[PDB]
Amino acid sequence: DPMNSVTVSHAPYTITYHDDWEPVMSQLVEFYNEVASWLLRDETSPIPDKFFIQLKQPLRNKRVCVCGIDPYPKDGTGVPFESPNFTKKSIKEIASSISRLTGVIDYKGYNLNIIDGVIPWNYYLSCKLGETKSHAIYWDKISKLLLQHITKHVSVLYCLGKTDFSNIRAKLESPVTTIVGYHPAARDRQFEKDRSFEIINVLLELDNKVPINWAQGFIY
Amino acid sequence: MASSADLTNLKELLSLYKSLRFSDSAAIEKYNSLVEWGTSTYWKIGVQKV
DNA sequence: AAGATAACAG
DNA sequence: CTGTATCTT
Ligand SMILES: O=c1cc[nH]c(=O)[nH]1
Repeated sequence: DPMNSVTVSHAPYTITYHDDWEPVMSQLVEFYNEVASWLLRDETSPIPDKFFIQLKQPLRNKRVCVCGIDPYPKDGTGVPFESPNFTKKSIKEIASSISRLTGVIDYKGYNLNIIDGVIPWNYYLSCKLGETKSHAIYWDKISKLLLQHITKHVSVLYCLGKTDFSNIRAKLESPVTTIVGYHPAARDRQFEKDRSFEIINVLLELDNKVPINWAQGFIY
Repeated sequence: MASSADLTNLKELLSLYKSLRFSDSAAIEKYNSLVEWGTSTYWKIGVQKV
């Protein structure tokens, strides 16, 4: 009913999407065909049926994009940061930080993809199994096309990782409010000091928008 | 690391956006300097210099 | 580009 | 031990 398909040469063959994405689907297909064979040589996180599942999200109700680098080196589900287990480092830190911010102290898990206002995103859509950033070379032009498309819709873009996103503006035509923070899996304890979730709500008020309710993310 | 001091700055910017009277030159200075700071730090923000 | 670095879980 | 980014040459 909002869900169109489109087809591609290599796995996963169909890509389903929501109308909000229609403008990009042509170039995406063209691009994915030029590289898929090559990237598919590797086992990947997530599996190929999951590379695009985040295209089923609408954009018109979104005012914040929370953008990671690429999937978990292992056990990616296709939803950025999602750990069905609540075992991954990165979602744990994020969950702590929301806890401090909100007062919620008892929770089973956390998921960024059930939060009104918010689209969690991964800049690159896959990696070779166990190797962070291994597929950057393949996703490159596609990564830039989708992010630019996402940022037309949202007020605030929050990038998780100083290394990979310090040059993010060069990546986009069109200015958008952009915050670059430490990644949750930083190897000192730098994400514990990040105030970026508060910082988003203050930025949202300054653009006359409703604050994100970060508590919505908890799984009880 | 520096995002606390970024928060503090943004809060003050928002506090001024709300409090600010055009007759008060010191507030406009402070506000305009926060909007510049904010604009260049986050690339774009929802408020303008006055 | 290469190497040193940090800390915590498992 | 290995698995999970940052910063300075
Ligand atoms: O999906 C994910 C998982 C971990 N780190 C990221 O940047 N993205």
